Amino acid sequence: AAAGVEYPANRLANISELTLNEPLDVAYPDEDAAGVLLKLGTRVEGGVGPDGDIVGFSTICPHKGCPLSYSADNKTFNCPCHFSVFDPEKGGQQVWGQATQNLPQYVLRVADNGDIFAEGVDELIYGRLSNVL
Amino acid sequence: AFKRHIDRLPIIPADAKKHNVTCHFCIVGCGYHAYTWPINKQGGTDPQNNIFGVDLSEQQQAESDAWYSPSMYNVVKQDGRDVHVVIKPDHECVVNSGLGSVRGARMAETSFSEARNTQQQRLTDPLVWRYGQMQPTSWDDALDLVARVTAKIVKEKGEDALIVSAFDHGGAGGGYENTWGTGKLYFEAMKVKNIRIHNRPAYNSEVHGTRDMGVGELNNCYEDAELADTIVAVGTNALETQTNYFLNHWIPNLRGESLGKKKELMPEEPHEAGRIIIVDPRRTVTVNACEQTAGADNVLHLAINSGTDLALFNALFTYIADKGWVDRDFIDKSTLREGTARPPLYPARGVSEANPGHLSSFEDAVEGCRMSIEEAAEITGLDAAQIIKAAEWIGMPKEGGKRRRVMFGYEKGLIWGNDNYRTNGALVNLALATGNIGRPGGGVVRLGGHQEGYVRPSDAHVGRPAAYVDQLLIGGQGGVHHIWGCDHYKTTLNAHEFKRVYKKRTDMVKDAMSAAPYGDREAMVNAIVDAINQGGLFAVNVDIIPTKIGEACHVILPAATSGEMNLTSMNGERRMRLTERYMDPPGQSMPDCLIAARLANTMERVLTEMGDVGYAAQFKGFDWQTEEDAFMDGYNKNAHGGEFVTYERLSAMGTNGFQEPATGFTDGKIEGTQRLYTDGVFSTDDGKARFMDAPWRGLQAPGKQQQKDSHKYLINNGRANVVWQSAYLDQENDFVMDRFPYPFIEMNPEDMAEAGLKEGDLVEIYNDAGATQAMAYPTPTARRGETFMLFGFPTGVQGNVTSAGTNELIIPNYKQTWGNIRKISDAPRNVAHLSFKSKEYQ
Ligand SMILES: Nc1nc2c(c(=O)[nH]1)N[C@H]1C(S)=C(S)[C@@H](COP(=O)(O)OP(=O)(O)OC[C@H]3O[C@@H](n4cnc5c(=O)[nH]c(N)nc54)[C@H](O)[C@@H]3O)O[C@H]1N2
Ligand SMILES: Nc1nc2c(c(=O)[nH]1)N[C@H]1C(S)=C(S)[C@@H](COP(=O)(O)OP(=O)(O)OC[C@H]3O[C@@H](n4cnc5c(=O)[nH]c(N)nc54)[C@H](O)[C@@H]3O)O[C@H]1N2
Ligand code: F3S
Ligand code: FES
Ligand SMILES: [Mo+4]
Ligand SMILES: [O]
Repeated sequence: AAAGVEYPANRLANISELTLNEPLDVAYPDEDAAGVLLKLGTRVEGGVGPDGDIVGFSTICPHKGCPLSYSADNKTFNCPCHFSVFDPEKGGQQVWGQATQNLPQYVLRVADNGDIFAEGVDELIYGRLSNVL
Repeated sequence: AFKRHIDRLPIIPADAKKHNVTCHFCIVGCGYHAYTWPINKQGGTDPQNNIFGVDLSEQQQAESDAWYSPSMYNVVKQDGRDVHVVIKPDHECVVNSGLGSVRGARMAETSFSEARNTQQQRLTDPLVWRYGQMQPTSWDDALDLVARVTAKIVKEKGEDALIVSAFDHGGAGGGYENTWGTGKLYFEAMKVKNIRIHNRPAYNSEVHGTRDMGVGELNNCYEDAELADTIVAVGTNALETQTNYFLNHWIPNLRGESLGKKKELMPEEPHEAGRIIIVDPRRTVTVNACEQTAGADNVLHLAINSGTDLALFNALFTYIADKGWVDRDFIDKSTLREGTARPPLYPARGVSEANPGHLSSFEDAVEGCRMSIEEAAEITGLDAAQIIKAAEWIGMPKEGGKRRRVMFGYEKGLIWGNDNYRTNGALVNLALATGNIGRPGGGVVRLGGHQEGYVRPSDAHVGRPAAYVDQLLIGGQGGVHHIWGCDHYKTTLNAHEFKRVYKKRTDMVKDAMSAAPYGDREAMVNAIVDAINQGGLFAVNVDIIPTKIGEACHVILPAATSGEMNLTSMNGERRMRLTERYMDPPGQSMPDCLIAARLANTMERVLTEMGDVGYAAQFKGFDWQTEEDAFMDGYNKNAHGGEFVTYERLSAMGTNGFQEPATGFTDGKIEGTQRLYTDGVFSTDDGKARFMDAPWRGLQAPGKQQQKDSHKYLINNGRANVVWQSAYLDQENDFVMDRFPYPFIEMNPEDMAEAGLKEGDLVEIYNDAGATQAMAYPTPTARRGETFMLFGFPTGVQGNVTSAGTNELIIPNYKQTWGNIRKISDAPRNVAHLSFKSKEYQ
């Protein structure tokens, strides 16, 4: 009956679990949709926490669904299949690549105890025709 | 970053109507299907309620066929009714194997949708300049005006007063139906000489050199790139510009995935994973991807000095010939053995402007081209060792003495590069010498631009060299201009001067039209003609959007593009497919072939009314009601093997189509030709290929050496992966324009520091030809002194700083451009959200 997708508000981690510039594996909006939380050390688009620097992304390439690797030196996600590069410091913008989407980014919220919740996604996740299956 | 916030898509139902679609865009011609179904219906996640027969309530795995991105979904009109459409890549098509580039995969979202508000810039109605501005009207009105002015000018001044600019290519905005209709109008009904093509300012071939040598430029198959020992990729950025050919055919070679197939097809010789030579002054993402796939030891990037390919190729040919690393049997049996005399003005000039190079035997070409390694190292800037290594990777026999198989592919770095005729011939010399034409793993081919879809009446009347149309226009000649599917304001050479004059001449006619009464049509036509006589120009644009040159035009006629019509074209291995119509043209838009027919009908009517019944009768033979009629009058009757091909037969072959030329039809299958020249009989009167005696003579085009000597930077230019052409569609695509609101100019970061520039700064590029703007993009891989600006782009046109310089056959030498750079503005706020990171995968 509902006009929009109903996203669940799922706890992913606590801010205390994150180290600067090291992705933490998560899954949202369900266990079959891999992604990461990443603390970048600088305030950025979609970034939450005291420093506005914590972001969440799908890490499945929106072109053909290959898992992305993170380059800590460049702070980029990188696709070994067809050479795509995504910039988590700029909303997941595809720097160069084959996808017609920038990287699906989580709408995050930090509770008073430091718990990080995801409550939406801003693009269609690879391999599902509805973000909430 | 741009995000669509589309959280879910309608599911294609199991009974959706399926249509075969070739990609609208590049040469590769990837196969797709368009699935349509009624607006008030939809599929479900259960296997029986969707086209894939799979359970879509579960996450799909990598490379699933049972998914599509939002850019592949839209709602469009089909037979007057809104339908859902999905346009998704064909897993079974051998070209792409289910891959869709960043361009093809947005066909649906760049389609016209009134329901979803995509591409609302699309033209819907004829427009005429009257009452002070552009105004919409009927076809009958607009066509009548075009024909009356055209007919009067041609009757009073000759057909030479009609100037034409038109596509000659395939895919969307071209194709066999559309090239035939425009060709029949201008070359059968008329004998227009002052015609130019979409990408070059005269009616020439891009590759006269290879053609005159007897080697048609599309001679191999894509499988050849999988089978070669060495790929030699000259002036191509194939990952960005021939994407799915590179990914689906070259990459498997370099990775060693094709080794099994190589050993199966060619068991009597050794095979290792492919090596690749890349001849490009710039280190591109293509170079990077090759290194990452094959390893750096199997990639030779020859980062030549801009415009020095000919010196390289001649040194390669010399070295390979001197070592005897040549296919002696091929040379003796299939190439010209005749002695020939060099022309009197050789080596600086050919026999005439028609013939810039000297066609000869192997032996004579070697002696004529002869260049030492050391001399070529000096000219090209390469190390002697690099040139020797390349010669070995091309010519050196494999273990057991077996001939090394090499596919030579080239594109616009050569074609729009220095001394097109000689450079092209010098590369073909390598392929001919090594017997790498007409055999597996070989070829010397264009990698291509658009698809191909040319069939036209004879162009013998245009001459060789043909007229330099832009120079006629700039010099105040011609009276009427018909423009079909091209936008010189964004993509011609010497574009700044072109725009200045074009505006002034069209303004003369605008000012006359505004002051004359339209409802007295004869008075309007007379006022137009009077302004033409004073040096004005009446201009008609046929297009799908409001173009930049269209801002200067007096009449705009709306076209329908691929998918809104049936269309046929072939790809870079001559694979001919039918794109089946899946939607309606916007508004009153019409296929180009039918616009040409309606214009011919109007000309016949108008000329009859004027009393010139004999000229009128030349415009018969345009009774077409649908594009298939143009297919049948053109391709079916004129192409080699044409009689075997029909829409119905093409449709049955699907997205795999067949390879041209057709040789028969049996058991519901058009039979085709996998490779050309497999019998060693070439496209010349005696069946032998010619070599070319093509000596280095520096920067050939006028003014180039002086432009280089008098300006600080190389302004290299070309494509970006994400942008299609002059961004005619992309300018209303937020995904594209959010990435690059301005064209980038790649700059070395030290060059940037020296010039006081930061990332995102808006800069002016300027020289003797003109000035333009671009956004500085720090590019660590750029060489000092060498920049690369995105071409064709509406928010800063690179062509403004290209000189008028061409070769003798009027080929535009865009790639050899130098200029100065100065800041216009600190980085605008509208680029604050951009990533300026490296485009190279890590
Ligand atoms: N400096 C420099 N300049 C270059 C080049 C370069 O390397 N450097 N490259 C050159 C090359 S290779 C090319 S191909 C040219 C491209 O130059 P153009 O052909 O001028 O550029 P496009 O953007 O391909 O223009 C296509 C036009 O056709 C319209 N169109 C699309 N489909 C249809 C259709 O079905 N019917 C009609 N009637 N119109 C339609 C589009 O809206 C657009 O206005 O640029 C050339 N210019
Ligand atoms: N993404 C995308 N792909 C497209 C198109 C597009 O608009 N967008 N357009 C299509 C069209 S119409 C065409 S014509 C093709 C163009 O395909 P390409 O020719 O592959 O593309 P370009 O970017 O024009 O130029 C290729 C390379 O030539 C190099 N180059 C510059 N000067 C020289 C020189 O003197 N010698 C050598 N050897 N190389 C030189 C440049 O550094 C550049 O990397 O791409 C087609 N594919
Ligand atoms: S998707 Fe289209 S743009 Fe070229 S690489 Fe394939 S034909
Ligand atoms: S699957 Fe990531 S670039 Fe194609
Ligand atoms: Mo082109
Ligand atoms: O092209």
